[PDB]
Amino acid sequence: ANVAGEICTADTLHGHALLSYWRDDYDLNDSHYYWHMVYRGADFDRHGEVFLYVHSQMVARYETESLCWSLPLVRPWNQYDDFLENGYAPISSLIEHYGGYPPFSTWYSIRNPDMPDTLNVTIPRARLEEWRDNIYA
Amino acid sequence: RVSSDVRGIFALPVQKDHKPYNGLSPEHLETMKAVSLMLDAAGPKLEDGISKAKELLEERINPELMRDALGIYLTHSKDAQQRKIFPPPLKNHPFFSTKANVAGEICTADTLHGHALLSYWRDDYDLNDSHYYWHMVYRGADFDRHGEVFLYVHSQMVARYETESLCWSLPLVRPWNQYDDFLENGYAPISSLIEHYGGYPPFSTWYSIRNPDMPDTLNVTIPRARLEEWRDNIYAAIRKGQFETTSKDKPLVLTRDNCLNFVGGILDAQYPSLNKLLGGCSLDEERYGNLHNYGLGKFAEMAYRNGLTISNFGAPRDPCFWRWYKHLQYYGRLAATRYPQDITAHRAEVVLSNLVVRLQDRSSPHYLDGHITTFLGPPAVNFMESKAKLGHEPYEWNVQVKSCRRSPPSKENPQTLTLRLFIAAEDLMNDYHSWIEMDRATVQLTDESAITKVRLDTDSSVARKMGNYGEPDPRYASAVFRHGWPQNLMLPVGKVEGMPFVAFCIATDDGIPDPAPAPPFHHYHDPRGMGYPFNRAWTQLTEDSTGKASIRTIISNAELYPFITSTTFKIYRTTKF
Amino acid sequence: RVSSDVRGIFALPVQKDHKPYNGLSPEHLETMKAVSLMLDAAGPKLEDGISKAKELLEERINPELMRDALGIYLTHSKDAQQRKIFPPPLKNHPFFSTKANVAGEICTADTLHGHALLSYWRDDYDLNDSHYYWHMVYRGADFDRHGEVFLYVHSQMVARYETESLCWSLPLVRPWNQYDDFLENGYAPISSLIEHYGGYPPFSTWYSIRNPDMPDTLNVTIPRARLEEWRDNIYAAIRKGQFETTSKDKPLVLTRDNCLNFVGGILDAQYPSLNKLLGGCSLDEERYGNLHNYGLGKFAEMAYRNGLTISNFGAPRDPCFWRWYKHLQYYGRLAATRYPQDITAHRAEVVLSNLVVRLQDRSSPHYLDGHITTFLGPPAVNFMESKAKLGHEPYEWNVQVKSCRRSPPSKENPQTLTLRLFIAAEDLMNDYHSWIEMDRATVQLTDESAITKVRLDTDSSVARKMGNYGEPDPRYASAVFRHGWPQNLMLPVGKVEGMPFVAFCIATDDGIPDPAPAPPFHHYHDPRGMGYPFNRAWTQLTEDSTGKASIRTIISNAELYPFITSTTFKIYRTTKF
Repeated sequence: ANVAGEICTADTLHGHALLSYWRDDYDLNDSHYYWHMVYRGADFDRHGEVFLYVHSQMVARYETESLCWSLPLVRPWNQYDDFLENGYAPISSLIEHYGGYPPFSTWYSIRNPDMPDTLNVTIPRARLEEWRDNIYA
Repeated sequence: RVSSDVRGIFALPVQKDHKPYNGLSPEHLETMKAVSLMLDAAGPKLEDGISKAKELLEERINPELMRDALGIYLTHSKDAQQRKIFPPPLKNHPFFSTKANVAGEICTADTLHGHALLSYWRDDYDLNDSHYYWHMVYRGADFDRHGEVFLYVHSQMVARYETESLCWSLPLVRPWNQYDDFLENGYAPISSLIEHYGGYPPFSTWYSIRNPDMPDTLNVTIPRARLEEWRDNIYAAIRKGQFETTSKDKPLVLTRDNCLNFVGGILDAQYPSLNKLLGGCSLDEERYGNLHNYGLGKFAEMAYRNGLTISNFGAPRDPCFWRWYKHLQYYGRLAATRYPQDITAHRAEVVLSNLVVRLQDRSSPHYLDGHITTFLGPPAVNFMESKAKLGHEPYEWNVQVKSCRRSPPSKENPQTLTLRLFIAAEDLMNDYHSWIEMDRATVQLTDESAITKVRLDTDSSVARKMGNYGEPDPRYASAVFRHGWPQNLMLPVGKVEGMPFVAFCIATDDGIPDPAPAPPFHHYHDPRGMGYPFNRAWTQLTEDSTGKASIRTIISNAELYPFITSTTFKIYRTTKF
Repeated sequence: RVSSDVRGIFALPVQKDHKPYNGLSPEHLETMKAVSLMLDAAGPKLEDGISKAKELLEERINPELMRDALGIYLTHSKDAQQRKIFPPPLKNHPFFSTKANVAGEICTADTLHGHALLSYWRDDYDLNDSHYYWHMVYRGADFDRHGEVFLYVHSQMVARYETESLCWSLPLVRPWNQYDDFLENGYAPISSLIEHYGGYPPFSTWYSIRNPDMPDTLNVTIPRARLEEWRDNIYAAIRKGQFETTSKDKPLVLTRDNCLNFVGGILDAQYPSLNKLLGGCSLDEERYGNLHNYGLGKFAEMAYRNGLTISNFGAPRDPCFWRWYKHLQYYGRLAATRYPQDITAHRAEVVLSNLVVRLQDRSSPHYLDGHITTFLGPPAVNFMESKAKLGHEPYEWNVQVKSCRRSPPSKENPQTLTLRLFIAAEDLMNDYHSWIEMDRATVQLTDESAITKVRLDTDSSVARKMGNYGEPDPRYASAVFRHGWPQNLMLPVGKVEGMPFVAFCIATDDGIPDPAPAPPFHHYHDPRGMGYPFNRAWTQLTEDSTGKASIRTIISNAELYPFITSTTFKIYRTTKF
């Protein structure tokens, strides 16, 4: 019935919260949404090239947008035992359907105990790191 | 069909043929009021007023003018009151509608300066709906104390606003004491409202003489210097202790008892009411003028840009009005220290102890007395709110009362006293005017033994008896107090770590109460003056010769003032997504 | 050995047997002044005063008292002036020494609130040394315009402080207009100074009556209410246009000409000087009191903690005094709008055009007229500075002047006029009192043709003629203007992106100058009143009936006011490590 807006408060305005206008942009989100429908179809040779380029190109824009407000550059998720120190909450209208995570959330080392095996195959952090190490090598 | 006539009228849009209206112009308010009386003059029943209204409307009277007139009319109609027919929710106002997409607020590094963070509090729907009804209540013509109420309500919302400011560690408000001042932050109504009226840029000011681009049909020229003169004269009168009358040597002499009513009354140009006390004499309206309402008019004039109807709408939303409200509060400070009062003069023969402010739910395993909780949830954007919707977990206060009366109270001869509860941010505690009223409650004793009186938040004499967004409360079908303080704003927001406040409770003997004024003025009836005992300076402090005495020492002195008690508590801020 | 006697005296430490002294108490200042006169009474030569001084010192008179007395004495001794013997640099003051390690400032997230960033400006050594000498200059007893100078200097430093505030986007100052106000940020002297005196916590206030823990030997009880009454009476008098005399019906009538001198004079309790103009009558000192100096006394009293000698030291460093200075400025605003002045009344018969503010070095390949530069370098911690040392690249201004006089000027009959230069932050431009004086310069014409007058920054009539830290300037061995405005602070700091300001230049005919007052009062001699033409309201605006007129419109109207011109320029902020 009521339209819930965003909680813009001194408590919620940390990290890259100001960039919310850019990340929540409807047309970015609708574009991204269709992109995956486009991408996930099976002539076209260069899936990997496109994958890397599109993602690198949106990072360059996101980071540049960050600099405009004099905010820090993004810390890449290069170390998989890293913390997400700011935590995240979807805009209030979306909180009904899914949630965020608190400050200093991390990957689960092995698995989420409270997440049923029917949703989620156990892939421990170490297993992903090994793949990463091998692609590096 | 009476109720849908009323909604139909309040929905009427201002069109381009309508004579322009300025709901913040004293001249236009005079006209509006006569039209309101016109409605009253059409007969004893509602359908009479509404017939006159329809008639005037199709004669093309301005609908905004009509909304103000009809609002007052309904509020003070005995027929409407008994038929429980009310002016509509603020939500029905034309400005709460477009002309497809719901525009939210621009929260940006560029727009987050000054007191922008407090937008959640100033845009609060229920504060705004309460304020909106308050003016309908106030603008009706038994009720004696318009000036006292005017000053108290405005001073009390300033104390709360300023305290709310301190919670976020923002600066205190600069009062609009100097009329050549700048508004350095500028203001933009929340995007949904920008359609119907605008704000003003950074470093806007009053116009020295007038807005050149504002038609004379909206706005009588009142130069800044003219307002300053009125101010200077009210200043001078308060210090001298008299307001000059039209007749040379019969000044109205200010007294401890009448100072706030008169100072407040004159600020709001209530010369007809105040004059009825001067035994055939008239207050000099040329000397003291109409400072409050012409003052508001200057902010309207400042904001008017390149006539178009101006609605008295959304004043609490705008930071410039809080600077004016704190200026109003200044007159209260002047009068209050000029006419001190004995803090013992109306003591109840009772000993107070053990004052506590607590959560109602005491189940938490970390629970303590004196640790209570607020939360910031999502604003309701369709109800014109921004940044957050404040609320608090249910609280209660209690206090221990034991009689002290020479004859033991009995079921045959009860002791009746009144408990008055105030809180203050610990830093502001020694300023009388920083004390926030939280409750006023009658206690009746029939024994020698100590009782514990308990009061819920939702029973507070100060509170508006509605849920969020004007949802009704079953328990309070009779006395809704629509123009009271919103329950969700009763507590200052506090700090995440828990902000220290002080609770103060005084027990007074108020004698036998005279009958409360008729609706809708029955909420502001107090033998002691609104905001007692913080509404005048205390003689125990003004006459202190040691220099040691403060509000803090007195309210910590259980020995010498047993009918007063105080206790510290903390308010903790929370976010609920 | 005269010079080393003086340094020896100024170095003398207050010891525990010395009778306590309060350099901010009016009672103690009276004593200090008599002691200063005592020094003067010992003879016509310096060695006379210094002999008396030594004598009094070994009689154990308080050394801080002596420093103030000796300072005034030296400043106004004709012997000392001609012998170029001066009161010592502020750097020699005992507080500029320990009792091993040099303590810097605590710059922390906890300590960076309010206006803490402006510390570089308030702690500036040369501002502080200038202010320190100014009081020695001012406190000497021909010179007529103490009150005018008092108000102007304080209003002019407030305009600069507030403008400096805007450059960092900080709030404007809340004036100390309400005496029951809080100081919500609290203050701590830079760590090197904390040894000799302390600050005060957040939300400190005046004491209502007195500091209980402050001995009566330092501090006469002046309750807050007593100061408010004085304030109220000065307010009332300004509006009424008279100050009451001791004799019932001979009030001193305020005039356009005398208002600031009298308002300023009374604020500073200069009843002996002001009374010499009332033809056998006396101003009512009971009604108007000594508000400025007792006011300063209340901040000293507020800051005094658990007697010990109190030095009048470092007032500009403390944010509470800027709130008092802006309160002083308020009296100036009241008087100024009450007695407007004709902006054409003293026009020079001249046409001004082409006003420019520029760098002196125009070699840069991105160079433009109207783009000038400030820098923030390291503070000199040993000179009690913090956060930065402001400075600016060398600038100049120039303007085009062409005669308009009926007889063409000639070498036989020159036209002499005075050019008056002011700047203002573009946002504050329509406030008279926000205009900052930058220069005043005589021009002599001998032809019909246009000249371009050029003025360097370092020749400014407003500026202190010293390098940083009181280093002398060869070119200005005679007129050092030690108590003038520091050259390094002449420009508001500006913004990195270049902050917009407006330059204003008026040409006046000042007639034939009367002889300038004797040293050390020769810097404040102006036929028009200090800060002209921004020192009173303009009649062109107070009498405007259109509502269109502002300072901005007038100073942009080359047609109607050809003897005024204005131009925009930008100040760019820089850091030099």
